Amino acid sequence: GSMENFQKVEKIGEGTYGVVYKARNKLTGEVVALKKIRLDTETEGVPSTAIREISLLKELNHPNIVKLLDVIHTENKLYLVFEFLHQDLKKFMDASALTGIPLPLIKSYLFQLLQGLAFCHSHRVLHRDLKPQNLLINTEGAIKLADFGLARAFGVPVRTYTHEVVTLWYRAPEILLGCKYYSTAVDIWSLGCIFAEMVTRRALFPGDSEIDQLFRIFRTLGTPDEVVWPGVTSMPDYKPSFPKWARQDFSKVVPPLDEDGRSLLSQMLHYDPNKRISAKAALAHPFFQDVTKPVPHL
Amino acid sequence: PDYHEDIHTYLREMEVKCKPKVGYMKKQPDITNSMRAILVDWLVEVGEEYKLQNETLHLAVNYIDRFLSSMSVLRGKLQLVGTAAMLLASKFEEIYPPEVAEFVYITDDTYTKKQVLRMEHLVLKVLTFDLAAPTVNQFLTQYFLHQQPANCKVESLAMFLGELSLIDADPYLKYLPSVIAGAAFHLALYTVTGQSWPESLIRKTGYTLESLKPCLMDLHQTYLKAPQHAQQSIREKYKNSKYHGVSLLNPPETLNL
Ligand SMILES: Cc1c(-c2nc3nc(N)nc(OCC4CCCCC4)c3[nH]2)cccc1S(N)(=O)=O
Repeated sequence: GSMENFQKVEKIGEGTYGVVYKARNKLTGEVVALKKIRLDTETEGVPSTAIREISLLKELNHPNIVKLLDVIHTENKLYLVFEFLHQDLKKFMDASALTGIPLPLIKSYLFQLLQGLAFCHSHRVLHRDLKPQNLLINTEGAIKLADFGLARAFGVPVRTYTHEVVTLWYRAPEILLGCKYYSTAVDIWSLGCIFAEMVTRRALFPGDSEIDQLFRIFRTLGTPDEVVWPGVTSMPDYKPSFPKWARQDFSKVVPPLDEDGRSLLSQMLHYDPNKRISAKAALAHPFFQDVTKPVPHL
Repeated sequence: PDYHEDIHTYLREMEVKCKPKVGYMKKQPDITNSMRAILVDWLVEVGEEYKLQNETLHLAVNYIDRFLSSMSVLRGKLQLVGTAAMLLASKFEEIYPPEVAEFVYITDDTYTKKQVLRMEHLVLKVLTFDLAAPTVNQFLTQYFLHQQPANCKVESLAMFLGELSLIDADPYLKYLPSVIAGAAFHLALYTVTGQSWPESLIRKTGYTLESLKPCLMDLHQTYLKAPQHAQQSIREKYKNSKYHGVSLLNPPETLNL
């Protein structure tokens, strides 16, 4: 019926939510990404994740945020129609593993990602799942935030939100420490990790567990204390038995980076969320003085 | 104030687009303002029983008023609309929304589980999935940061007044959440501390006592008359220590505007 104009081309993956296909509109020729979402029609109804993703994507209209084109209702399925993007940042990093992503392209991508994130934050939306698998690129040099399944509309000031958020490797220390409140800072942390990853060609903090993740951050950035992070020792999961590692010099953390890049990166990875740089202020950082839009080689 | 100004400006734009039709109840052949008051009052109780956020209650009421702005509903189905709206608000806003079965239970088996789930879907279609509506609560919360000093009685009293506005479509439908918040805040501030709508909030909102006065006059009357209102669940809820017993406070007799 309502999907009669779509020809499935191929499956491009899944999620807990359901299946993602590449399809074409038989009448117009437009190629799309279709997300199929099962409705729990005898049990739970429409899932909370889809409700949030749809309502939030309908508000967010920006060049660096994936376009929701349509929402097709059946009695048993919901189809999200999205613009089709060539690939994700994860697969692009794998394709680039031997050469590395050139620094102009890294700069360009980070710039765009910050523009998309500033737009979210200005519209009271937290993404809460930034990771390379969720960032989609096209063949012209654009990159876009995607999978708003874990996103949420926040209040000013925030209240306590869902604790189980952000994939482990990209998860902010305040979350790991079990802090009562978290805010847009957690998305910036994620982005910082992704920036370092683009640069060194490996995850910055590939923890195997919650405590391991935390210790990987401490071993790199130094164990935080009251002087760098007022209030740290008062957090629900802070432990006085934490080993106290000294901070390592950033030119070892990200060898290829200039002074400016290092300056940006350290501000994105600052411990205290209230001092961690905002996306908007990061847009003004000297690192971005000379940004261009190169075309990737796909 | 990280993104505070952009967000405030954006919600000011959205409260206009997510606003219900002011006339709507006159266009409903079978339901009235008095039936809607009963429903909202029942929703208050459900929020208490399941310990839902106040934000969830305010969202649910917005979804119901928008739905009824476009769909004719028979009175026997009005509670079904409200059950589905509250379920959707919970799914949107709560960390741990109650399960569908709890929403079936709370309607005294008037409706079936299939009815609730089908209604959920219809509500979503009618609202076209536009669930992130600004509420009186979202503005109050920001207005609270301009307190000199912070005062927990003022906050709860403000929330109580804002909540009372939910009950009476006439006259509160006429006013934007930002304005109802301004009135509630000022009225709370004055009752508790004899003080006035902050200068810093005139700057932020662009509203003055002069512009808030119409809403204020209505709100003050609502407040003085609250003990006699057929709907009492909001007064009861606001008796508890959680809310510093604010519904027990004496309303001021005059405003001296
Ligand atoms: C990503 C991708 C795609 C691909 N193009 C896509 N275009 C859009 N608009 N959305 C997608 O899903 C985003 C959603 C899916 C679930 C996880 C992330 C959020 C896409 N996936 C099409 C061929 C190949 C590839 S890949 N893996 O790079 O070879």
